[PDB]
Amino acid sequence: ARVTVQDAVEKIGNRFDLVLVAARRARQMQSGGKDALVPEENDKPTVIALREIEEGLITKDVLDARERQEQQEQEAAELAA
Amino acid sequence: EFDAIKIGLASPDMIRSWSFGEVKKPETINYRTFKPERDGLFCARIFGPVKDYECLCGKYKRLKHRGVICEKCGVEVTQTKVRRDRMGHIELASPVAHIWFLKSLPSRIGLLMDMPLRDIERVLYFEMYVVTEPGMTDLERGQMLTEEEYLDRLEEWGDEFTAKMGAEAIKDLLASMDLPAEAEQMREELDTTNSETKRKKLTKRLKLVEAFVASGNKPEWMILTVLPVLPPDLRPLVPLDGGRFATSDLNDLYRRVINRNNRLKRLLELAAPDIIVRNEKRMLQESVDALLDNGRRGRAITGSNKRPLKSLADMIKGKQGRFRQNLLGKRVDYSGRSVITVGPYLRLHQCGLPKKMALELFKPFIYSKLETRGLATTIKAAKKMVEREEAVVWDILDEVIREHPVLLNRAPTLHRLGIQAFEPVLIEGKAIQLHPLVCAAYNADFDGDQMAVHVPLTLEAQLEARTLMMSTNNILSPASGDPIIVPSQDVVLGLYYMTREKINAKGEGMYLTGPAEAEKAYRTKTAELHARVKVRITETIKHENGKLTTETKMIDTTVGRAMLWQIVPKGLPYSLVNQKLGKKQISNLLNEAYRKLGLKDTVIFADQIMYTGFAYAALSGVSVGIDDMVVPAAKYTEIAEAEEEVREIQEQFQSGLVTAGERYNKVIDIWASTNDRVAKAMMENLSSEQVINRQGEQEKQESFNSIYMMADSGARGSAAQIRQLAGMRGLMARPDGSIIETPITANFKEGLNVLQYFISTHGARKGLADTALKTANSGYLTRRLVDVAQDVVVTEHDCGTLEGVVMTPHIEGGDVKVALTELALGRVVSEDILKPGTDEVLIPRNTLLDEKWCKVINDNSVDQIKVRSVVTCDSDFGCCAQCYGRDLARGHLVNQGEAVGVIAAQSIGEPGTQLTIQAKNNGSVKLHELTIIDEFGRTKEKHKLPYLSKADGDAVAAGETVAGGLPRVADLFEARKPKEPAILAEHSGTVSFGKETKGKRRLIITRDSGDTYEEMIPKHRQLNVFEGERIERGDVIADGPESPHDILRLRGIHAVTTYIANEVQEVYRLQGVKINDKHIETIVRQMLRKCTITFAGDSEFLPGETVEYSQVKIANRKLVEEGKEPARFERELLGITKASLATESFISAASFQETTRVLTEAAVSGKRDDLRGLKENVIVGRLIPAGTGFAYHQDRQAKRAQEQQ
DNA sequence: GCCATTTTCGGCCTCTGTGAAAAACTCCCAAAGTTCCGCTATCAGTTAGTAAAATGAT
DNA sequence: ATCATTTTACTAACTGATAGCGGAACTTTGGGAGTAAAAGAGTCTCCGCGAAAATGGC
Ligand SMILES: [Mg+2]
Ligand SMILES: [Zn+2]
Ligand SMILES: [Zn+2]
Repeated sequence: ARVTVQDAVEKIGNRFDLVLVAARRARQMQSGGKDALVPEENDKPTVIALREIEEGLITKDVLDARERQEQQEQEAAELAA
Repeated sequence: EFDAIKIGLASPDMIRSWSFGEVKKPETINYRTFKPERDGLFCARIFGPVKDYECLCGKYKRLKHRGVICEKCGVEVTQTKVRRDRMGHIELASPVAHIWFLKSLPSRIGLLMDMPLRDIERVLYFEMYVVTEPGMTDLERGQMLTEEEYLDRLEEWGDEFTAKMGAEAIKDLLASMDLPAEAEQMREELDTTNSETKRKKLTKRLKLVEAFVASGNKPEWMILTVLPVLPPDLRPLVPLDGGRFATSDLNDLYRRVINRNNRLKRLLELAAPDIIVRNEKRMLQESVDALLDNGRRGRAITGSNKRPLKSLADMIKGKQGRFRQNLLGKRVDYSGRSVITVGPYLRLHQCGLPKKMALELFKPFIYSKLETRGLATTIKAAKKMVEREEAVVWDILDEVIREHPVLLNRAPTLHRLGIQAFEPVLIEGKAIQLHPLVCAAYNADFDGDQMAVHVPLTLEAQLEARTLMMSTNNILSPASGDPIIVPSQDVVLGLYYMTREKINAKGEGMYLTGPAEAEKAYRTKTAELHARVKVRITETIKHENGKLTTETKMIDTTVGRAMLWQIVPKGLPYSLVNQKLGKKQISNLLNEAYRKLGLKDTVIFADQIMYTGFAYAALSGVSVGIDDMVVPAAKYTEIAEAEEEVREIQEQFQSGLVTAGERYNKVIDIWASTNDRVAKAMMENLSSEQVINRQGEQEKQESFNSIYMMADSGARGSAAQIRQLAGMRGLMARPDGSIIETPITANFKEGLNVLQYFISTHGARKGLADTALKTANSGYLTRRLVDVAQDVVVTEHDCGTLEGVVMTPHIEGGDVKVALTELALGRVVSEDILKPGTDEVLIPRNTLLDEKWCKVINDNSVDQIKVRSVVTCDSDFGCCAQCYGRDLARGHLVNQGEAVGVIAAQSIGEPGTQLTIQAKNNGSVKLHELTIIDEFGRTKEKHKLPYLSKADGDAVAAGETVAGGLPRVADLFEARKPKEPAILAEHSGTVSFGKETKGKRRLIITRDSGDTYEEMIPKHRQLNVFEGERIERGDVIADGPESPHDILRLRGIHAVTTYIANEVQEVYRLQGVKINDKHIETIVRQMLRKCTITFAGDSEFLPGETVEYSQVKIANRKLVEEGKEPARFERELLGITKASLATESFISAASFQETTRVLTEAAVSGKRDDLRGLKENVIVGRLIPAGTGFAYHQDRQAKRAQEQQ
């Protein structure tokens, strides 16, 4: 559980960009099979994403980087087929 | 999917392309089978089947025959929803003029054909002819002929000429017009014209003609030949309970049109007499006009309710129209509403929600979790378990709402604080439990108030509620930056009572180790809450640089003050708690906690303060009694003295020494003086008491009276209400406003008689009615401000501009009204703040002025600074972060995508309901006006200089004698012209008298180049100018109220901005309302959005044309880059309504008001809506280009350009 | 440039059916509608029979 | 691993029923033409609103 989204906005800088990044991370953890990088502690995906952003593990850079990584890996795998 | 909305005229071919068939009969449904009739207003062959994947026959009744047209009926086998999209058309026997393009002033048909509206109506109303083809005749196109004259010239010339009647004549004249030829002829005429009225007339006509040529529309399309027919499901005829049918008035209007058209066709088939045919054509035109816009042409057609039928224009326009009732505001699912109670145990982010209410709201989530864990196999089983209310369902609900934010909203939502996000806590009951500290935000009291609740569904919405809309984030007022969660009532009373000081209390003089020992002494009944003790306090200061210094020292205080210090977070001085704590003191404590520690510490501190205040207000036992209202013994003596001298002056009046008016004035004066004296005596008797101290003497102590404590603490009450309770009610006013001579010499403790109560009701009713009407006035003003400022969004970070506005302390006499620190708090510096008399750059450029730099400026004693402003911003669209500054609701620099215009409008409009020469300092004297400047260099006195003891620069010692709100704000924001405006000096030169022309006077002025400029002035004007004096531009000639347009024209943007801001802030500060000036400057910038071109240049702009300033700026930049002559403009000041209605987007203008004019202008011009503002995206259901949608919209624009490459 | 007539505006929630009057018969013909009967397609229920695969015993 | 038997897969036939489609006849409904003393200008009531601005007319 968490309240007072301060640390997250300090790490990000803009509340709207933080909201977008946390939404992407929560969608990855909920709809997709991605696992949390922090102990869940019986928390919803939005709270887990916010905690990850506060810890500095998740930023826009990381998300875009690993998304491009997955596209590259999938392209290489389809080439392998 | 779509990027723009294109409007324009509809061609008959286009209308036929829309239509799926022709409606030939007025039949709607059979009276027995209740089935649609063929070729009717509800035909299934034209508009679609009434049952899904069925035909009227019933032969094709399943999905395998999808898309197959039945041979017996013709009904396509498809879904019924196509009846909401499929359109029809009626082939009119005779053309009919469109009412919007004929009677919406200015008449576009008359403007295009250069004929008056009366003549065109006379042709349309079948009264007199008009010539269409003159031929080889002296007759001219468009000239009007009476029937007799028509017969004469028909016998004269015969078939050489053609003259007609009706809309056919107008369409044969509009189609014969050559738009390029008319444009060239009118261009030539305007080139060789001199009259201003003619210039305006043909410039308007030229604008219309050029718009028609550019748009591609044809003028003859303004006369309808094919009439489109709305889908039946948008004008439904559905059965009610009991066999009754509900129908729309559009059905009646369409039936009338069809009947009259069929009658016209039958009459033309019978070779009817002409008169009957003309009557039928008039009736057809009237029916079409009533269908399009009822009541505009003449008497409104009424049905069987004796009430006018509702037309399409009424359906799309008005407060009850589609734009304002269904597009800008909607009824939503996943919502509820309940009465609100007070939860004193809740945290700031928690709200109490009923279990049943949450069960109904969160039902799909409960289904999802009931299937996920296998408790219910399918959704029907989950629905059954939810309906049966099992315990596992309650556990599932508790797990669902654990971290799911919920939205709480209270009507009216004056500002954005009226909707907030909380974490629900399930409670047993039916009433929503609300945290007390948010009540001031909600303007909510627990006397029957109801609040609505909304459930955000998607992850994005939940994170938006958690991050932006949570109550823990919204603790600063966006209007001023002051805290909004300040305690009130019981909390303030408890903190006041606990922090008071009593003389000779139990436990006085004791030495305590700290707050813990003070609490231990209090719980053991050793010492009272108000006992003076010495307490060892460990106090930590967090300095500006971050130094944390801990000092332990013994401080003289009270037990309650130490027990309250037990909850004060580390990093604050003990001087904040070492005093009696009223509302102001607690507000200061919370503000200091926010400014020095942050948000989490502030939230915890506020919760602890509320808990402690409630607990010790409960333990205080404060009660109101009849003995608490002590009426002073001097009141009766003062009343007797006043009555006696009233008798004396009445005797003086009988002697003729004074008149009736003087007697009235002095009676009112003495009654006011006696009321003041009685109030002072009562306050003195109520504020103090005599006690016995330790030594045995008598000591002076502040009174512990319950009413006095309530008033002094600021919880509830004031001096005036105590005066009414225990002193005098005072003089009251008559209904017209005059004050009655005899006042109410009785208070509420003794009780009023009948007459005094009647006089009191006289004013009470006035107050209630004034509140009722001013609420609507404030609502309308707020709506206008929002519609004029909704497009202001922070789009960039820095626009790289060197311009700015000058800021000095506001002086209205011998004392300052507002300090420079208050105005400069949160603004970005434009040019460096140099130290006075020194070239050191104390504050560099582009630095936010926070509390630290405000203290630095105050210590240095800097008088005048320059800061960036939204009005002076160089951004093409919206404003930049630096030109706006700190966002008051967050405390840091404003972020990208912030909708600052809506915040400004809400901040200005929310307090609308609350709205209705001797020197005194030592220093030198400077003349510009009279200014007195202290030795430190600050200007501390500003006074006017009518046309003196000391000269310029002479030092003056102290005491030397050198010798209604809300309407005002409405007119100020509307740029209203005063009835008797001040005559202003148009040009700089020497004044000279002239010929005193009969009626009104003329004056002349000689410029520096010798040119003589003439001025027209009325006779009754106390002139301030004299001949032989060179008056500067902007100098006042005739005294009076100043028109903002004149200030803008002759002084500039900064002057009008300062004027509007100063007047609005004076109105607000008279009532004690604190509103930041950047909001009023974000409104003023929106006012200054249009420019009239003075020099056309080579740009595609005509002289005398009002165009947007941003487009002219981009065009000038492009022309400068191309090395071509740029344009010259004169900025125009428009009111909020005219600026709102003059926007580039027509969707927002139509949604605001006057939909008919906006739609007509957009249709004739062929305007394009690019969906760049908030309202357009709200209406079309897309993300607004503000906040979390901003980046999204930005991305699309990039792709646009990249594809346009 | 100035009257003089139009035009458009007037806060946010919640409940909350309405309206009620008003004046023709008569004759002739064709088409839709109801009912009845016959033919035909389609299916559920049951049995019998024949040839072959699964399966148990040795 | 091989034989004998029950069950399985596949045809045919009869019973009984039911719904759907088409034709003949009858009643019901719906549209149309006609009516010959003479009768030969409407409503239809209201109008308990104010203030500001945008269009014609001179
Ligand atoms: Mg209330
Ligand atoms: Zn059919
Ligand atoms: Zn800027």
